[PDB]
Amino acid sequence: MRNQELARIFEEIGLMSEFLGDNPFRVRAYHQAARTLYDLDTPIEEIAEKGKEALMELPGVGPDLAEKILEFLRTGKVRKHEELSRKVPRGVLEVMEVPGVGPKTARLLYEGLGIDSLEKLKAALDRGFGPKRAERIREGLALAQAAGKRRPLGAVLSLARSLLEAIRALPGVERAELCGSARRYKDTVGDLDFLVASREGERAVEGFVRLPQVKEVYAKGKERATVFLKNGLQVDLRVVPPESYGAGLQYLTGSKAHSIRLRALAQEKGLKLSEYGVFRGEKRIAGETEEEVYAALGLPWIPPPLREDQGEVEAALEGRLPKLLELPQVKGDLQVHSTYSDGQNTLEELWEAAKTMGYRYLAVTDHSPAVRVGPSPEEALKRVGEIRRFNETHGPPYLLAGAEVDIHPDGTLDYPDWVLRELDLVLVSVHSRFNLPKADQTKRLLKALENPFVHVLAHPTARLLGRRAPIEADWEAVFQKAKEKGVAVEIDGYYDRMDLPDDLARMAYGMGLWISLSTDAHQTDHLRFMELAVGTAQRAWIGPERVLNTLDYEDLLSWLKA
DNA sequence: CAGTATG
DNA sequence: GGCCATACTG
Ligand SMILES: Nc1nc2c(ncn2[C@H]2CC[C@@H](COP(=O)(O)OP(=O)(O)OP(=O)(O)O)O2)c(=O)[nH]1
Ligand SMILES: [Cl-]
Ligand SMILES: [Cl-]
Ligand SMILES: [Cl-]
Ligand SMILES: [Cl-]
Ligand SMILES: [Mg+2]
Ligand SMILES: [Zn+2]
Repeated sequence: MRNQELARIFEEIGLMSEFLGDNPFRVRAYHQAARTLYDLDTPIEEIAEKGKEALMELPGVGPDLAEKILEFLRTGKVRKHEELSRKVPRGVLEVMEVPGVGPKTARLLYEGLGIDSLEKLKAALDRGFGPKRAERIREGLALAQAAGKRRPLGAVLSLARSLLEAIRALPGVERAELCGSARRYKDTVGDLDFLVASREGERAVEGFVRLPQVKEVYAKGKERATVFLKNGLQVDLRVVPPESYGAGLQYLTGSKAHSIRLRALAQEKGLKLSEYGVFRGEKRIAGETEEEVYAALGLPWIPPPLREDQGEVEAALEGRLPKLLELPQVKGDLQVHSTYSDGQNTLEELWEAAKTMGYRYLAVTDHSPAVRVGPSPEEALKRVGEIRRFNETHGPPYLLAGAEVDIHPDGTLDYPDWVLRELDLVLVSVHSRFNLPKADQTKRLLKALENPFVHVLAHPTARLLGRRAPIEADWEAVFQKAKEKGVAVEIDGYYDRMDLPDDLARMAYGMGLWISLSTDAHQTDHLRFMELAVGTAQRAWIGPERVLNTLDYEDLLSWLKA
């Protein structure tokens, strides 16, 4: 998947050019070029070899750039990127890539204290600015390393589907699933753990490695193999035989924590659970399929997302396995963005998208101004009017007229009451001073929670993955205040951010609280990231009950007043 | 070969 | 650290 390879090269030029001080319109132009190119689904292979006017249908794309997608896909390299690299060390680049730093600051620092690489930094670090801004940099350095090479799930997912077809449709591959971290729907992944049911695996493994998505081979076999892709990632393979495919799936999905409560049950029940089967003596009492095993250990098939050793095993033993949301059930997205703000879409495009998707509704929750220091209280009203007066010049689904409203530090909101009144949906989510002590930052959220027009609490922790640690608050008390005001909480399925995450999502929902689900979609493709959130719901043990997205337009609306 | 790391 | 099968070091 070399759409990364390109979007990579864009953002690079951006960062150097920005650093060097050239035109800021070209500059953002690249950043946005990469940001769609990274999150496309279909491949550039094609439209590259399909003329240019179809290539510019992609948002952010144009001529000046177009002639670079030439330079690249057509002719290989990128002349400007070279010329920039010539003037700007990779040393220094890694300095911008440091969260907190970034071009300007990076320049500042370089002309300030000749800082030109990471070690250069780390030293200086150990000795305008501010002593927070500086310790903010440290914090970044950390997450940088601390996160380190683990990727977010959706940043690869369609690529792990990409493979699975490829793997299934090899010769000598009867069945095959993606397992491990990805099948468990954990927010972050380290590697793709695959399984393959095969008698003859030395045509499996042998031709596994021979796939066009491989850079380097690291390990071969006849029952297994490791690979390090062109993109960076590691995908393993295991090859249990057909009679065992079920235990195969179990072992290769784990988790370690979960698979250990399991094997223990086999022990204390006179049995032996492996990656091959479950046994009494040499007789395999299960393996053929995965339920057929779980049933063999006296349990009701547990869902990957629950496989953590956090309750699932215990609850299985009473039939008390909870009822979970399913992608089927979701009747709408509850945060997307249009061209009234950072979104890239007209409303038609957004509509048509929700239709094919098969939603009953959709909120077009653009941003209040407390973000790009658009829309104005007035342009808010007009927007609402355009929407409402758009709504009835079209069928269903129904575009709710909504807004992601910033919280002010005091806890006041970023539009006024007077506006809020006219909205269908009211999101609220911080984008500002993320680091105040837990319980003063807790005031803030409660102080936000005081307004009664407030519907959802959007991407609550502000967590940007590998870029910003969650924010710090007494959630205990927050969701408390949100239960007792009829206020919902968001799972934001966008891959780079997943507020609410698994462990907070569970807590809340099982505090009595409702839940909003969304993709924060800024381009049409981003809608796909729904099940990402549903997946993450399921892991927080959540049923369709008390999920605003599982209501129907009307009902929801009804709820929206009460 | 056992002893240890590893998925 | 509670598991059970394997591949690598020695
Ligand atoms: N029985 C047993 N199985 C294990 C052990 N360690 C790992 N496994 C299984 C469970 C998960 C599976 C896949 O390997 P990974 O750890 O790479 O995958 P993951 O656990 O989902 O997370 P990630 O892919 O991000 O690492 O290997 C162990 O000590 N015993
Ligand atoms: Cl985690
Ligand atoms: Cl339904
Ligand atoms: Cl007011
Ligand atoms: Cl009113
Ligand atoms: Mg692994
Ligand atoms: Zn947002």
